[PDB]
Amino acid sequence: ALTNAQILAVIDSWEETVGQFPVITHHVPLGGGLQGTLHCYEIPLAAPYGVGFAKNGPTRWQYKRTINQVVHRWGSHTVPFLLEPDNINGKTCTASHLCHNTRCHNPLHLCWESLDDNKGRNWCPGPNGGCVHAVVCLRQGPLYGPGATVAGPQQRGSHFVV
Amino acid sequence: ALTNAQILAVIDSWEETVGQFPVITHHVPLGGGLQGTLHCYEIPLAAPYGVGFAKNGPTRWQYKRTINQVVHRWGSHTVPFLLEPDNINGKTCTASHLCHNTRCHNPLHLCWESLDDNKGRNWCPGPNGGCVHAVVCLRQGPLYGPGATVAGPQQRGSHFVV
DNA sequence: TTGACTCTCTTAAGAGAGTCA
DNA sequence: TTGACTCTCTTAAGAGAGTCA
Ligand SMILES: [Mg+2]
Ligand SMILES: [Mg+2]
Ligand SMILES: [Zn+2]
Ligand SMILES: [Zn+2]
Ligand SMILES: [Zn+2]
Ligand SMILES: [Zn+2]
Repeated sequence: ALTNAQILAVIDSWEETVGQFPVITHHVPLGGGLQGTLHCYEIPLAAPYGVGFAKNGPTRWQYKRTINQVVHRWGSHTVPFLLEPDNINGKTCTASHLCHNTRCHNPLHLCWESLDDNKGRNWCPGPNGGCVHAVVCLRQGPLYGPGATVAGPQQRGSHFVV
Repeated sequence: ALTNAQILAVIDSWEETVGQFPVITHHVPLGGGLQGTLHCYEIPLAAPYGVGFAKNGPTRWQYKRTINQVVHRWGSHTVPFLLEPDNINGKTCTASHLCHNTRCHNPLHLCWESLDDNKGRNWCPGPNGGCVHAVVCLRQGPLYGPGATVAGPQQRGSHFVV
């Protein structure tokens, strides 16, 4: 098995490579009518992506390193968390984009949590709008708001009560 | 079926059958430390379910009627909305449980909205905790809260900024 | 050892359609 | 005509693994 030192070396090479990705400045809603700025380190749209990186789906990538003649591969956003527990409350841990920008690989924009916690950040009011996430959101979720409901609760007769 | 009259008759038969499902009282968080009471009309756990109803998955059912000698079939929660647009902003409209209770078929607990709007209600703080849904939630979402994040944003080196 | 492709799978909110009796 | 089963599919947040040079 890879030693602690070897895992740290993988994380360091990953950080070195991602740090050279194009850095894009994005202005974002924080909640409470306030605006903030996030700096995303974005993997390229097409090959080559960077040393160790390859695309396995339209917005999915993997990181690969060969150590002592054995090929090791990880989801491209999971590398910052290789020294962390990989499950919690019986649920698999997932890399969760605080910036809601899939191509971004900035580890300061990622956390490690259940898929339900991950998804739920899409609707969070944001760090200045009432976020209660213990690991705080960096911005208001892109899907926060009144929604676009086509039809609400209704009955034609009198068979039901709420 | 095709005619508005035929559709109204489908909705009326569905309401009459679901109106005879057992009524189960559920006490629910509203947000703001308050609690409310919902009355869910719950489809049975096993056959028979009711005239026109059949189970196609562990928590999936369909409603079926024969009109003009042809079988017409719908997802069991979609029937209240048969006269509504079936898409919005290019997204499919879905039956969305305001009570977060799949077996419930009370149309006063259903709305008709995109899958994103539907999903997002799982994390809503609720009608007494800050819900901003234009079609208001009936309860705080079951997944609202601080979450259980295992690891937050972090870097080993000095290549990244937020 | 490395790059650039290929494939299918998970989850939990939701769907459509066929086989028998 | 009605009932009780069977199967696979959609979405958008996420995954693992194979092939070839
Ligand atoms: Mg996410
Ligand atoms: Mg729902
Ligand atoms: Zn980012
Ligand atoms: Zn939040
Ligand atoms: Zn209900
Ligand atoms: Zn709400």
